[PDB]
Amino acid sequence: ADTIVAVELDTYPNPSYPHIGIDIKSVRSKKTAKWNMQNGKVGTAHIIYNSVDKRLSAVVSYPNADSATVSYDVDLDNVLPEWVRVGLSASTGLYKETNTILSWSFTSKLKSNSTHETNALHFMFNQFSKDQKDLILQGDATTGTDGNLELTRVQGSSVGRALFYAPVHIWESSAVVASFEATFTFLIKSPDSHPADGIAFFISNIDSSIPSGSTGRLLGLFPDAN
Amino acid sequence: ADTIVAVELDTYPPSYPHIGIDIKSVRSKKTAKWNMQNGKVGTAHIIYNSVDKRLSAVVSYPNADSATVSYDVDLDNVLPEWVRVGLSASTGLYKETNTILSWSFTSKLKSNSTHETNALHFMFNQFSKDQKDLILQGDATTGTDGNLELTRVSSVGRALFYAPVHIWESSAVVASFEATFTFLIKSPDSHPADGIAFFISNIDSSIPSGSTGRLLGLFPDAN
Amino acid sequence: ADTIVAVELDTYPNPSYPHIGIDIKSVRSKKTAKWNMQNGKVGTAHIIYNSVDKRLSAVVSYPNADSATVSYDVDLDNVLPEWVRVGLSASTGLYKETNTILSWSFTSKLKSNSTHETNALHFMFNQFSKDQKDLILQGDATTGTDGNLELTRVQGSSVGRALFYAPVHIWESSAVVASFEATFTFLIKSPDSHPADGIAFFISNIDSSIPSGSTGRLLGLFPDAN
Amino acid sequence: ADTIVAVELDTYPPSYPHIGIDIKSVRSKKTAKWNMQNGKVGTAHIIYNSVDKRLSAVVSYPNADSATVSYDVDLDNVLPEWVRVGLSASTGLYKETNTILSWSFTSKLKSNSTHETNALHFMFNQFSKDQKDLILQGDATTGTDGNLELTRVSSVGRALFYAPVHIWESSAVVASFEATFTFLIKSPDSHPADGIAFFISNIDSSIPSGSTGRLLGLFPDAN
Ligand SMILES: [Mn+2]
Ligand SMILES: [Mn+2]
Ligand SMILES: [Mn+2]
Ligand SMILES: [Mn+2]
Ligand SMILES: [Mn+2]
Ligand SMILES: [Mn+2]
Ligand SMILES: [Mn+2]
Ligand SMILES: [Mn+2]
Repeated sequence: ADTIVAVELDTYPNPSYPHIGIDIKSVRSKKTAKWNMQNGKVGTAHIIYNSVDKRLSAVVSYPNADSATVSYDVDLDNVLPEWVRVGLSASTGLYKETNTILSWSFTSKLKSNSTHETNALHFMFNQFSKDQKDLILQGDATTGTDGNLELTRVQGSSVGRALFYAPVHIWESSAVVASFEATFTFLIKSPDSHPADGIAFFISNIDSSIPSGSTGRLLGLFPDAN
Repeated sequence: ADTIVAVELDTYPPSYPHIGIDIKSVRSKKTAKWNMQNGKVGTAHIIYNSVDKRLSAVVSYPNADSATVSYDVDLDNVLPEWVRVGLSASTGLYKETNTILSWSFTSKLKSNSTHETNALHFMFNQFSKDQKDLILQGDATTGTDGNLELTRVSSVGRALFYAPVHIWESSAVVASFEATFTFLIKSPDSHPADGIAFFISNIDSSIPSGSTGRLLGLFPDAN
Repeated sequence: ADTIVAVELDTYPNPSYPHIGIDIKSVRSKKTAKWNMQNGKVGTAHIIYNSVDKRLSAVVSYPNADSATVSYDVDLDNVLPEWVRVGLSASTGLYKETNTILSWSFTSKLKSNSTHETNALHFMFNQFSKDQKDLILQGDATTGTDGNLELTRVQGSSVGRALFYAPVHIWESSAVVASFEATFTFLIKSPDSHPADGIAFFISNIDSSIPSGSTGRLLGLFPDAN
Repeated sequence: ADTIVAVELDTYPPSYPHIGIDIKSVRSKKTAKWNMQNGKVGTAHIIYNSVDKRLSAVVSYPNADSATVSYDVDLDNVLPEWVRVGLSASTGLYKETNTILSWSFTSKLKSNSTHETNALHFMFNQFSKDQKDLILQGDATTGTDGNLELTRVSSVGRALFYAPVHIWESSAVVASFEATFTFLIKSPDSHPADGIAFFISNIDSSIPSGSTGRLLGLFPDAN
């Protein structure tokens, strides 16, 4: 299977409450935190990591609201391949709901032992268009809808994904400090008062694709909840 | 053929080394005298913005001269909406190298609405053996000293960034890009025929047949 | 007097219409363009310059609207001192109105002839606070009001200014390419249908202060319309 | 006294050269063994973010070792809201230099609302004679090779950035900073007593009386 490191936001029953979690190759989060999923409101996720601290951290917030944060000491050099692809995933249950990404930005940096040796990548979407050639859209994912990214069909069990086209060089054996930082504003709107949903920022192998039966709780990242 | 907009640095015998702006033709739309310094590391600065509709480049060497060349052009009319950026190089009958020590790019689409910036930005300061985010064409290679060797070390090589770039948009108030790269042309011969170039092309541009020498690996014919 | 290079947006009668203009040491713009001042709506100004082109350019736009642009070939090396301070200015006439700056960002870069020799400065305000120590507030200018910058009193003839604390190194004799880029979102709200107002992004000597009698058409930048 | 948070690199005889994190005291809260390489250019990387509340530094030399030292600390409780950042240095009885070749900083305040980022970012790659955006204290100077000479070329010098920095805010979901600088300590003596440090202090911090030698120009007494 694919190598997945993710930061999911799910409201599925399958802890008995909405949470934010850090998944290292398994849907069974290595660490979680209570999340107050606010239907209709726009939320913001901040994911960060640096090779010095070897600590992955995320923070989800809503305006005038709470903020769920979850960290996990992990050396991605041991988990992920050298070259990866980053993305966003989403899955819907039996509920009518949307997983709209309003914005998305990423920054990766490899700093070598030598002088002025920085290597970086940085994309920043604040408006998706109909023909977004720099995004690999998988599943029921689409663009252009209000200049937004619709991960799940805009709905009865839907799984969508959107990874950036260019492969990302997460780590290097010669780097003194490698680090990344992602951010995205979402909006989960559902008519139902308590929908089962799930978004996630994931890092995977350059050729990761939706596993068969990765629906619902599997977030489109895992083929089974092993 | 492919749609090419380039900023070349050639020493192929106007009757002298120059820096030029090519719009779909190897016959530069505008040039400037360039003092090609063999062995020394040079720096190219290419810039453009939709407001000014003026493409400009500046090549310099440390403690040296600086050739600059600008050209009023609306790339919205020349280039497709989605492109791929890159570096090209070709050698003549001479023993020489076209080593890219560094390369960075920045593209920005600013919409009419509030806080609506879209951007892309890569920065190579050290190329590795397996550079998956670069499409290497021709005799181009990586890892050699953590550098990019465009030509074989009559050679022709290319290196384009993997992700397609969104140069323009009909809804943007201001689109702009900025590239920079440090080169080093070393040749045993005192007066070699060489040529590097920063080019913007269609996402699927490939080395045209017979685009050797003066054609810079960008054009199939000068006519 | 002070050395002023500015990009003003005025609706004063004193051409016979609202315009956007480039001022080089004189209130009498060196170049202007028709501006459709939209009362109540938030506008965005984009000012840019680079030593290669020696061309100053500005672009003002409103959402779903028009866009006034004005350029002017000028070598700031000959006009401005090496070290300057950047800022925003505003003045009100006999009208009740506001000059609210919602955001402001600047980027200055000095690139030398040598390798990897970039020098830069970059600030970005998206929310002003009550105690904004990194801003020199002159005139009736204030902060904190909604986390915004109120240039003119929030009004019967008011002149305010706000310059960044750190001096900016615009040019250098040893640089191959110097360049700057500023952006700011404004909002001019007036009860009157046709108010006389004026905002401006200005570059001046590190110790520039509101000239005596620089009210109204003088934009708080010039002591007299010479 | 002033409020000082610093990341020092001293060779003043623990009984060996080290890299340390000082929170209001010269007696480091955490240290690590540092192989001070005389003559060679080193690079310090200091980072911090409000989520992790962990200050970390990493010092390296080309083709060399790398000393790293981290310390869990909430700067919201230590530092004032508005500060000034800088570099400090002190020499012992030895003939030596404390040359800063480059220096860059980035501070970011991200609010709970949408697209609410506030940032500051300076980047010196070449200091000039009249560097108006730097507050030079002590024997500190600029222009020498387009470099920053902290100590006299028992010296003590400092260089803080002019604009006050807004480290934290009560309304921010995530605040963070990142500094980097390349130094070069050259000494004729094989084992000199020296010390550089990146420090964060109150906007009006000045060299304390008798903050020489081991005190790094930051503290008036070690007690
Ligand atoms: Mn879960
Ligand atoms: Mn590892
Ligand atoms: Mn030519
Ligand atoms: Mn056009
Ligand atoms: Mn006017
Ligand atoms: Mn000049
Ligand atoms: Mn110590
Ligand atoms: Mn605190």
